[PDB]
Amino acid sequence: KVFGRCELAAAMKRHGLDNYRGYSLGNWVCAAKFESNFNTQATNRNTDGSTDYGILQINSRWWCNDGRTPGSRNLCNIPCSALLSSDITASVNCAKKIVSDGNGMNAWVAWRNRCKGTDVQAWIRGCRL
Ligand SMILES: [Cl-]
Repeated sequence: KVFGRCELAAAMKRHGLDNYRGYSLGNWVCAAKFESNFNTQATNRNTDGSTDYGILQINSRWWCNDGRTPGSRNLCNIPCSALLSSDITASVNCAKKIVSDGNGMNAWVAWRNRCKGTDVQAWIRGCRL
């Protein structure tokens, strides 16, 4: 499913991402826009052979199992396909583990290069939250 901007903001708020580990909602909406264009079904293969899945592009080397990433962990204990659902619960729950790992939202390259240090509240302006 392709979310609208405010529809995803509201879904993220309901699943407890707003100010999670100090990152306001706009940071999460900006990261999803630039990682997946708000498409839950987005995938992209990396040179190391791992793949990134779903609205927040969560990687199979560490976080999920896709059966084709040798030596990977599965720290979120889920098949990577669960991250492609129209229900973002599994992606949110795994993103809370990633953001708690030490580097905060710098784990998401698009957030660090396109959202960090910008006016991220713009991403939630206008929405009924
Ligand atoms: Cl980037």
